[PDB]
Amino acid sequence: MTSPFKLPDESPSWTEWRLHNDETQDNPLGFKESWGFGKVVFKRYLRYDRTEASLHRVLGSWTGDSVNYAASRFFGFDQIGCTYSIRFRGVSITVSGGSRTLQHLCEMAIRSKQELLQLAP
Amino acid sequence: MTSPFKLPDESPSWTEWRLHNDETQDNPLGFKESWGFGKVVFKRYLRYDRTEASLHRVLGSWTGDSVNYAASRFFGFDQIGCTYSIRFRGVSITVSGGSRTLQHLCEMAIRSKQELLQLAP
RNA sequence: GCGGCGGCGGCGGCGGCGC
RNA sequence: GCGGCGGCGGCGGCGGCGC
Repeated sequence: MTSPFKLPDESPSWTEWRLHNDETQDNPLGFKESWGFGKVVFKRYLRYDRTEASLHRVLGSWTGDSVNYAASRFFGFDQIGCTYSIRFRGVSITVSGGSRTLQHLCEMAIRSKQELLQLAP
Repeated sequence: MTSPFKLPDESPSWTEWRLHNDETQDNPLGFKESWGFGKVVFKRYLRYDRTEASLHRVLGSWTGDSVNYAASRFFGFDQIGCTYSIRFRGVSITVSGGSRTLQHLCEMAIRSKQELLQLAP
């Protein structure tokens, strides 16, 4: 299937996660995000260290155009449900609606992402 | 039960909603929001016409302090799930997490509300 | 971090019924 | 707008199992 994401997954192995735990969510290795279209879900764990360079990098993981290319594989006459989810430091935000509204869903999803990743410590 | 909201509900009757439909979501009468703490959910339909005065009014419907007073009725040793939901013009945003994180949940909820209600037409 | 599992609650599509 | 209903899929608590 063609993914909505433009960066690959970065999930930590079990060992890497333990080591990180032993040496320090709040300062997790990163955040989790996902895009769902009908019954298909695409998922990413991305490293994030709360700097400006890193924020810039992880905001590039999807665009309205990558999301639309991916989602449109699953479109037809009827509307399907589309959902964006992100979780970081104990907070989950889900942006959801029908595919007819995807352009607005992407606009609110990107804003939600930015705000959550910049949440005051 | 003590509500997290500081404005009363404004749900339209069936007739008022029909009339509004016949004379004009996109330009709905308002938006729907809700606060959930464990298994109890409080809900509001509030009128909103996309002006600055109206935005100011509906942003007063809850505060971090009203939410905390309401939610704390349901607190104890274990953590419970807390969720804020809002829907406007075909887009739903849910902000969710545990009660230990309520202060952050309120910060992201208020930002999500503002952004959604100001969504470019 | 990943994969089951059991409860509880919410959210989005879709179809349909009542007011 | 409100109240059922049937599917499908996500999400959050909680408990627990595997790597």
